[PDB]
Amino acid sequence: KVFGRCELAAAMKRHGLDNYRGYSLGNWVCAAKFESNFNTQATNRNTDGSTDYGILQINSRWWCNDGRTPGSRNLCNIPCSALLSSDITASVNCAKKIVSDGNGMNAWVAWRNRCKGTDVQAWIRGCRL
Ligand SMILES: [Cl-]
Ligand SMILES: [Cl-]
Ligand code: NA
Ligand code: NA
Repeated sequence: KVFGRCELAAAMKRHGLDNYRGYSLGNWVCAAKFESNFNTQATNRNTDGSTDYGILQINSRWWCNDGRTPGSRNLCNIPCSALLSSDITASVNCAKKIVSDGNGMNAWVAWRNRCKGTDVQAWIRGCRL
């Protein structure tokens, strides 16, 4: 599923991400835009052989099991394919674990480089929330 901007904002709000660990909703929408272009089916392979999955591009070296990343942890205890569903619950629950691990949203390179320090409220402007 490719989400609309306000549709995703609403879904993320219902799943408890607005101000989760102090990150306002616009941060999460901005991160999803530049990680996946709002596409739950997005996958990208990394140089080290791991792969990133879903709307928030969660990596198989640490967070999910894809059967082909040797020596990986499955810290979210989920198959990586569950992160590609039109239902974002599994991606959101895992992202909550990631953002709580010490480095905040800096775990997402695209957030650090394209969202951090910008007017992220613009990503939810105009939405009925
Ligand atoms: Cl915001
Ligand atoms: Cl980047
Ligand atoms: Na929308
Ligand atoms: Na893994």
